[PDB]
Amino acid sequence: QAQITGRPEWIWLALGTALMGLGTLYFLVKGMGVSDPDAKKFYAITTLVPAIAFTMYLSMLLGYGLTMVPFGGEQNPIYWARYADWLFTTPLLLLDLALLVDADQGTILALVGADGIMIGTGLVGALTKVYSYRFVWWAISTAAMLYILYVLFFGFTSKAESMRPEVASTFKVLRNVTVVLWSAYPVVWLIGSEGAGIVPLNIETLLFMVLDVSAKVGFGLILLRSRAIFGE
Ligand SMILES: *C/C=C(C)/C=C/C=C(C)/C=C/C1=C(C)CCCC1(C)C
Repeated sequence: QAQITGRPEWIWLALGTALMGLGTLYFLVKGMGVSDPDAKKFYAITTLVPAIAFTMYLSMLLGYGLTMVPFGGEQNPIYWARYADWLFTTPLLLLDLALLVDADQGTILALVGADGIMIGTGLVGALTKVYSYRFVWWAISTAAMLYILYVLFFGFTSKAESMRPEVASTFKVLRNVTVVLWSAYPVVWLIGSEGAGIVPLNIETLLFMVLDVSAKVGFGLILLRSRAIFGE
């Protein structure tokens, strides 16, 4: 019965793998030249996030990143490999924006640590047997998310507006893309296999695939095609 997996969403997973991989190879066979030590950081950071995502999407495709969790009434398919990805992916995405706005080490740590809680709490939620409690973890995860998005929006903007026109402009486009994409994750989770079965794992997988590739490669293509602070 149970929210069928290991087979339907294979195309989505495979397609995720393809885009992440090509996006990786792209950022690689583009960062060939790049002298500027500042620009060097952005290329490095932004190339690892596709590579992490490639590794993890492969595991889901090949089955390894799938597991079964007892909840609600049945044997529920869960892709923990998402949290393995996101654990390192989402802090690096933050580090790009931190570096771009030259944020204080204080905020950076507060940020990365908070992101740590967001994903960790998410995984605890995803694997929690007791149905009712999954939403306790979702709420906490969403609090960690909205905190991060707050400092990005109401914080990092002001600091950005004081940099260079290019930096303020570039940060803002990214800030927009980030706030929007990130805010989708708790929604698609809550309606998906992982929470209330409004929407099947099949669509849950597809939504996350589109969101993920946008938040890795789409995000990266805004950044690595602009003036990356002093550098290019
Ligand atoms: C490339 C992947 C990205 C940018 C992933 C972002 C992930 C989040 C913003 C996750 C948020 C979550 C919630 C707020 C609730 C349920 C648990 C999470 C981790 C899925």
